[PDB]
Amino acid sequence: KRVYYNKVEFDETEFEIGDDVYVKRREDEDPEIEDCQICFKSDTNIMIECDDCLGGFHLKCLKPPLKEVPEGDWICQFCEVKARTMREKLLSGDLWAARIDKLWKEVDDGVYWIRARWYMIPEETVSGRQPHNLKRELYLTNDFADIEMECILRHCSVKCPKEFSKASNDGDDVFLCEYEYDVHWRSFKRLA
Amino acid sequence: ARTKQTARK
Ligand SMILES: [Zn+2]
Ligand SMILES: [Zn+2]
Repeated sequence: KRVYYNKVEFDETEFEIGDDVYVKRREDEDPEIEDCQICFKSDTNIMIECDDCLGGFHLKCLKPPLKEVPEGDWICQFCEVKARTMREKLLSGDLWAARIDKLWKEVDDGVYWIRARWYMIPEETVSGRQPHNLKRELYLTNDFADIEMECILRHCSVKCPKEFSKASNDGDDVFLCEYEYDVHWRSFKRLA
Repeated sequence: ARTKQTARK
């Protein structure tokens, strides 16, 4: 009744067991480039991301303007004082992210499916975000579901702690996951 | 600090 695959080409995109993807479930624009929160004008000048609000800021537009991308921690002036991307939607709980556990073709109708293992944002755990959390941090739950591959939006990239900081230039779809979160026991375990 | 992309991966 099912034919399982290690990998599947779906709509000219290769999906493989262990891949991480954005998902729009049945029961529930995608801009490449974000605006600077200061000038709102397109530019070749390098744009950095605030650790807190995740807004974009041209280096040359900061006060005082920066020449280089700051190494390590950085927040913008607004967080100092105290259309949406797919990542923005995920982190606001308006779409899902999952790791691909299985892929198969349903024999009865030829439809392709995955077994999704859901990620969860800290806000959606009953105890919520903690001070030590990062804004791009996800937990990998022990919740699973059968989802049609048609419901997959596109890949995201979920990094273990050892590889997260080195992915600082890898774009908007990069997330951190260190822990498995059991939703029933409300407990954490290292993926490591 | 992370950078903002100029194009999708
Ligand atoms: Zn600007
Ligand atoms: Zn900010």
